[PDB]
Amino acid sequence: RPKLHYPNGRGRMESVRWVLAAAGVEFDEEFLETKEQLYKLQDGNHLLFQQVPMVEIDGMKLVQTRSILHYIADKHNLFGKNLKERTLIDMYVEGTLDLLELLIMHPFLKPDDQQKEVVNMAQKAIIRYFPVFEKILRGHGQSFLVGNQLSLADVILLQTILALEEKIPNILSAFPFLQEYTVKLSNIPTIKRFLEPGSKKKPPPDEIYVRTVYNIF
Amino acid sequence: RPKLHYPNGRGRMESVRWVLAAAGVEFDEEFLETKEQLYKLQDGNHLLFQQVPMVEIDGMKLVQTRSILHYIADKHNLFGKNLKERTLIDMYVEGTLDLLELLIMHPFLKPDDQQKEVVNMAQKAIIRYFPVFEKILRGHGQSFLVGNQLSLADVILLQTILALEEKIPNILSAFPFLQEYTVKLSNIPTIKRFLEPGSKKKPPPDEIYVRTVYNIF
Ligand SMILES: N[C@@H](CCC(=O)N[C@@H](CSCc1ccccc1I)C(=O)NCC(=O)O)C(=O)O
Ligand SMILES: N[C@@H](CCC(=O)N[C@@H](CSCc1ccccc1I)C(=O)NCC(=O)O)C(=O)O
Repeated sequence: RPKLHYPNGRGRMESVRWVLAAAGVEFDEEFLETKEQLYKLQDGNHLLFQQVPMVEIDGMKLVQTRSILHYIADKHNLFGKNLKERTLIDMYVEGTLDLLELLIMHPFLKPDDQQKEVVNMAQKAIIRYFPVFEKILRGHGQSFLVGNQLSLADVILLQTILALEEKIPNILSAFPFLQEYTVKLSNIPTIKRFLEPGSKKKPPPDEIYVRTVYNIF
Repeated sequence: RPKLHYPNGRGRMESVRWVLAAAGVEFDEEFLETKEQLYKLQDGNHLLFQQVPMVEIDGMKLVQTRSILHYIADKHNLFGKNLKERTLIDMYVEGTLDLLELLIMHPFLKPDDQQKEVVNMAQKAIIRYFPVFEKILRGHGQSFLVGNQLSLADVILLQTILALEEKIPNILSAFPFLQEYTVKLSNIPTIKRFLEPGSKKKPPPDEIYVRTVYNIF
């Protein structure tokens, strides 16, 4: 059963929770609360590069969010069925992570800038990302971005869209395909559960998480 | 023959040049010089996400540096021989790209901060990265990080180390394994050529490149 090392909050680890959950995998979490716990982790050489996320799985201690995500995907049929697919999924995912980053950085912005930022996510989403996906979907009519099966691309996208909606609730207004897609995906049982109460899905970060992260790093 | 879209300079594209070169692949380049050329590129829908790098290869227009690198690696035996390997290479690479980023951002810093920054790269390299690799190498005695064959991890690492050395010439002083490794790698013929004159290898960015990039973005 995988073990997740990270502070108790979303940050960069959330994607990993999403994927694991979606793949139907149960896992554990070991929260960081202080510099010191981080040191111990570091000290025992558990963090290849001294950072988290780190996830212990299949006897390894993987680090680097993307690397971790690829591993899981590949262990769980979330990476396509061939190079072509794999290639698409990869790109989609990277592009998406670039959008998600805005959300990740958000809480650490200066309150003043926080607002300008939301506007920016809105614009990027609307203009740079949503349209690509909307068209993809519109173009093949399937419920998945790639290969008519769930992929890592769909989870990250789903994760991101929902996160955005938390700040800009109507962000999908003009993306009817994306709206439907979201809906369905969210009805996938593992996902449906993850979205339900008592999942390891984390809440949007608060003043505390923020404080804490600062305290550990 | 691949076609590289990017300004005429290193930026994020350099890794791609390195890999292609190393893999012995010849390619072309289409330089961006103005906002306008970027617009046209964008306008014709050639940039999946409206950004570069974009590389046209095997009939696709790939975007996202990492995604691009994985594609090439996978088309050229630079991604290991199995999941285990692939997994290592992946991590190494991501960690390395995190270091390289410092170099990428450098020129756009405020001159004052530029210096503090160099010191920082030095420290990170010394403390967080070099040691991992040095030990890996020291631990198996091979000339490659993984699988006793060239991998994407070795190229990125090589690229990075050399770039650092351009600013901190003795950065490898305490990494005798890394020094040797570097030397040998640099003697790989494709690499040896890339390093020689008349390669598509780019120079460290100047006031111009800097200016230009700003002008296009
Ligand atoms: N590229 C890596 C980077 C991971 C990383 O940056 N980890 C940091 C925390 S990022 C905190 C952060 C930073 C910027 C924005 C959001 C967030 I959350 C860490 O473990 N640092 C330990 C150390 O350096 O001692 C990844 O995606 O896994
Ligand atoms: N994660 C992507 C991002 C690529 C990217 O940021 N591309 C930018 C230039 S980065 C410029 C930059 C920015 C920060 C530091 C170094 C560098 I070079 C682009 O095409 N922008 C076009 C647009 O947005 O209109 C990658 O690695 O491919």
